[PDB]
Amino acid sequence: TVASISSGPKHTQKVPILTANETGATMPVLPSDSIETRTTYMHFNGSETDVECFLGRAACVHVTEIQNKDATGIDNHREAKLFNDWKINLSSLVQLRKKLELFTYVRFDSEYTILATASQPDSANYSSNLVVQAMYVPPGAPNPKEWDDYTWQSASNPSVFFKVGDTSRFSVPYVGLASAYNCFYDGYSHDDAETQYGITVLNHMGSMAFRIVNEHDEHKTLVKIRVYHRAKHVEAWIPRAPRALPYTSIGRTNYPKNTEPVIKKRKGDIKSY
Amino acid sequence: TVASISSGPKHTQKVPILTANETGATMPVLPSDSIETRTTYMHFNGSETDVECFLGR
Amino acid sequence: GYSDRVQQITLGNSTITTQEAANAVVCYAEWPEYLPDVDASDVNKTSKPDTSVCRFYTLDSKTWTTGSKGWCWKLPDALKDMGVFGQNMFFHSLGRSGYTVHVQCNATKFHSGCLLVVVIPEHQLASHEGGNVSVKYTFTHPGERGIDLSSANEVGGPVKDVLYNMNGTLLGNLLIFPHQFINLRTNNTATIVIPYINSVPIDSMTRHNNVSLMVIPIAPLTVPTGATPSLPITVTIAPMCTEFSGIRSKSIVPQ
Amino acid sequence: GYSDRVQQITLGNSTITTQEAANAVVCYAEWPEYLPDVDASDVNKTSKPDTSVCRFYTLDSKTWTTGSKGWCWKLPDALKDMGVFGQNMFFHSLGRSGYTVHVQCNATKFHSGCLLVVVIPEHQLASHEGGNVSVKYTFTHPGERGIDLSSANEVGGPVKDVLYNMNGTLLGNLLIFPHQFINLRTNNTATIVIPYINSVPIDSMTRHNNVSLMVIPIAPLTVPTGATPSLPITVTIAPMCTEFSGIRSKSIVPQ
Amino acid sequence: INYYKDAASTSSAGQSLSMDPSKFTEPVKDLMLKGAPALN
Amino acid sequence: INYYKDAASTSSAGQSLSMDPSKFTEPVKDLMLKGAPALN
Amino acid sequence: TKDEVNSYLIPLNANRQNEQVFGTNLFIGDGVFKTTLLGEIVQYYTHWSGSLRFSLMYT
Amino acid sequence: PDTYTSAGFLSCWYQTSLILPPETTGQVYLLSFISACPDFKLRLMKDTQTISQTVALTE
Ligand SMILES: Cc1cc(CCCOc2c(C)cc(-c3noc(C(F)(F)F)n3)cc2C)on1
Repeated sequence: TVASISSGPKHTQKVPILTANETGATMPVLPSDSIETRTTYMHFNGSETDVECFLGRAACVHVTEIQNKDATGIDNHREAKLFNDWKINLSSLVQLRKKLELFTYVRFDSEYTILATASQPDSANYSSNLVVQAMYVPPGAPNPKEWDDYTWQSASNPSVFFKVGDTSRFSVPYVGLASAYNCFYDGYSHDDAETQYGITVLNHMGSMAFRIVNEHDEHKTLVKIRVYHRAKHVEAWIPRAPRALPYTSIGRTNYPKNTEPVIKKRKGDIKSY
Repeated sequence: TVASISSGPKHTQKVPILTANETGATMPVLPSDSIETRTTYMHFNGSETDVECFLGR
Repeated sequence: GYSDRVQQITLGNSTITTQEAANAVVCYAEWPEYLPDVDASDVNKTSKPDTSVCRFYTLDSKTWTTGSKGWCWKLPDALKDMGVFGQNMFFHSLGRSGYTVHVQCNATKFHSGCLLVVVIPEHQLASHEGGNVSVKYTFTHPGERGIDLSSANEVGGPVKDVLYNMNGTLLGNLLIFPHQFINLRTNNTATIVIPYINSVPIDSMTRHNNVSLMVIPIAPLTVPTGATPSLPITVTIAPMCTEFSGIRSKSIVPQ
Repeated sequence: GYSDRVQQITLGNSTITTQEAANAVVCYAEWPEYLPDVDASDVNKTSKPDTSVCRFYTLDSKTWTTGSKGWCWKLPDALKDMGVFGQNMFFHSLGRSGYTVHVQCNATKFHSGCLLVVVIPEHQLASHEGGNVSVKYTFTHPGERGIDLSSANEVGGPVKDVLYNMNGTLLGNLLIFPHQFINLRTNNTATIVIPYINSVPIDSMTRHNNVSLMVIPIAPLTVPTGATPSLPITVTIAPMCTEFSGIRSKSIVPQ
Repeated sequence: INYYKDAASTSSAGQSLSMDPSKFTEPVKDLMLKGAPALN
Repeated sequence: INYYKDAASTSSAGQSLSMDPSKFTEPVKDLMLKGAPALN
Repeated sequence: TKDEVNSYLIPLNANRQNEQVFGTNLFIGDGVFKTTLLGEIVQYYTHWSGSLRFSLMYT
Repeated sequence: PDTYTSAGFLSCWYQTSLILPPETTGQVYLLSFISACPDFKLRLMKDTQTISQTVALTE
């Protein structure tokens, strides 16, 4: 594959470098169209910039917390973090979000990796070997209310049991209801004057609940859970303007008020180098 | 596998939507039996509802 | 003697001519088409009114002044009240369509100004309030009037900073979307053919706007010494390959 | 075991069933069809909404009592406000259509009564005033409600004597027109398929009613001892092979 | 070799190797030849 | 490849791919044709 | 007020014209459908698609 | 039940009206049935909200 062909002097009626950008087209002008060039080869395929590679690596998409402690007298297990849940979404942590939002529609399979790390902030005689249970609770499935509900039986919901300090790994097929996931959605759930706007109404993927299976020890253990997402078998459509301003909320395109200029201001002239 | 066949207007002596449930049978009536339909495909096998899968976890 | 500048577009009983065009853009190089069986899900036979809805509808003219920020229309919203197309929109549960957008603006060889005409699929607007505030239905359904980017914020409405495309992205990058410029010194019209773009075969035409059209002044308007400091901008849109499905009662929408 | 009595008619997304029919009449043995090139004059490509207008619309039910004289509807008038069909009617200069008329009326094997259901092409009504008085637009455009033959005369309106078919001809000879009877002891529904009948290829659908449908009690209603002395009559009509031409502004008609 | 029954569990797809920028760079109705006047 | 001697130790069977609802939907003695009067 | 054979009986009234007999939204995983075999099985899954067969038998 | 994903509404009305014969009085009822067409698809298995317990059952 040639990068540049050999091209010499020129004196024509054919002017490749004069165009009309109001047509909306970006004419494929090459260096050999405006200067004398020599032959060079690409020695390059562009593998690393393939959308499969671009979205094909794990990125942290959520961090949450649960803890192992005596549940005696706790009236709201959920609030006490005896167990916690995550309303599944990929737009909470901004790094992966900006990448995905480089496109309008996106379709792919997902590979999840869940890392659980223990912590004992105050006096403990040892570190306990806790087992985490991550259960997927799809829309319509009964949500856990107590860390040891009948819901954790998980007869139909899928769930993994892994050691804290260890990692959990599994993949999920493309689960969108449509032919592709929407990164943006200029619409509502119905024609209502007050209903929510944006993908907020589209990305209703249920949530996944986490808990520590072990009963409590004398001391209290804080387990932090990090979920990583890697896309595979990727397809992307309709490229768009990259995000410029900071995000403020999951799902909305909203940006903060009194935000700072994102375009750098010259320390001098428009003639400055 | 077709999900729905193409079906147009109708004016017959053949009434597929009139049955007698006291027979104990659930006649396989389709949308194309009561409305005008277009052709669509299943793109679906029903793997996840196989008893092997249902009790298989 | 055929030129990129002279064109005629005939849809239904409506025809458009322009003697100062700059070619025409066909979004993602795809001409609109009807929904093929292989992609269909909805089993209802669809209705194709053809020429009674696939024709040019001219919106109300806007006035481009030395201080204009820009305008934003949404489809199919902008045509929600246009003849038979509009009626079909509310009488059916689902619908799908493509369009030919034709923006007009003439001046003289003494004027100067440059409008960016761009089509943005799934243009989800942002709330000027930031945080997690939503943008109420009415404010993204301005209809034929469209949204004036130089108008003041309003409760429940979207942010209208031209610089941030009403969505947190920079104006300069709007060119990644199918667009065209109306550079008075070259142009006087912009034409964009939009094919149906969505993650579903067909969809609700009232609760979802597939794309929004934006006409944004980049190089400000300049009129010759002592001339009227304004120019009109006219938007004409024609639906094409329009299909409606699931006919019934007729929606009653917010406001 | 197929019978003349059991039938199903499916048009668009609407279906009708009857288990006590008496066959069905096809006016002059001709099924409705679209306008062929050889007969066309108007050069405009026509619009064929198909299933969005070719479906069954059910009018308001009438009440048949021991003293009812009869009812008269006019087409396309009676459907002037029915969904997309109605809209197309007023948005186009011209149109042409056929219909499937289905009149319903059930009772019991103890009741008795006989309704004449007839379709009359060019049913030009007479003025009760005689002389050379005309019948004003509104009075021949009752819409879905229809004209009640037992109602009193009104200024500008038509004569309503059932015996004289509202036009100076005798009731008994109405049978020369495509008709059917709903004889409670035999029937419960009447079905008539009407092809487009006119001296012109296509026509205005607001200023001209091609046919009028009449439901006239011949043998009076009779209910069993102590039963409600009334029965409802329902009229359902579906346009077929409907074509519209010359789309524009949308008529504004008298009243 | 694939160890699992479902497609979703396989590893990455491998370079699409299609690459056609023209649907974004030249989405014009009338073909424009490099060198020929853009507006004739 | 199966690593164990007994059948019970192998993994899931894979879609039966039979699917005949009629033994539940139409367990009638005399065949009933869609469209023909249910009770003749 | 409680589960009864009567909750399966849709009342029909003589000599009523135009009137409505019954109504219901079509969330097959809730409401009237929730306890039916269809609704019951449907609830073992998150997504559904296809056509429903609704029948009425006169008694 | 999800709004964006709603299926619509089902209703029944009197086309004409119910007529009873002599010496017959009161109410007649309709029985309604629901089932899926071969059209039907179901996916993403999950636990149902139609069953639960507070403690393990014993013999
Ligand atoms: C955009 C976009 C795309 C997606 C896909 C979300 C996938 O949702 C899941 C997740 C996050 C986990 C599981 C899952 N299955 O088993 C487990 C367990 F191990 F966590 F229990 N988790 C299943 C689905 C459908 O979400 N937002």
